Amino acid sequence: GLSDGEWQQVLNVWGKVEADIAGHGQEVLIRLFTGHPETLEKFDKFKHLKTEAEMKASEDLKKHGTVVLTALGGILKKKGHHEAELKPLAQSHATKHKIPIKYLEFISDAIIHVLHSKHPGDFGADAQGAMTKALELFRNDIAAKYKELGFQ
Ligand code: HEM
Repeated sequence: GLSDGEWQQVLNVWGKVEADIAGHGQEVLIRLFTGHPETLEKFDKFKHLKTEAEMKASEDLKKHGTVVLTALGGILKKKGHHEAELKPLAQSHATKHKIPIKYLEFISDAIIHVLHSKHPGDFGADAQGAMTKALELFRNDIAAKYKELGFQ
């Protein structure tokens, strides 16, 4: 439950991401994989990446970063009205990719970390608060569908 002022901040911040969706998506995935290496095991096409240099040099990782952040962007632009957009993601991640909700927490914090990293002093406290709440909303709604499916 975000206010209009908070969604405004969210989409304001998202403008930063959209000026370089591939760069942002790349660094988010890298921060995830290096900060929580067990996450890497969920990707049959990234499990080969041992080193961070390999991650950085991988165009397919940047491609997936784009896919992920494009999907997230679409969801964020719905300002909470994302049932249609979210349900298939929740289903594919629960039943096909088998991604525990913990990993969604991991990538949420990673998004936060990357925005500070790429925009130091340009990602204010109010913007962090708004973005955090949005990612929590996202997670909580996924979490509801996970429960429904009985998935851990
Ligand atoms: C912001 C959170 C996320 C978003 C918006 C997102 C979005 C997507 C989308 C759009 C796809 C392709 C369509 C599909 O299979 O449903 C996908 C695939 C996939 N995702 Fe997620 N994802 C997120 C988080 C994660 C996390 C945290 C993990 C694992 C740690 C993960 C693991 C995977 C895997 C293994 C695939 C299939 C990759 C492939 O073989 O092409 N996702 N994701």
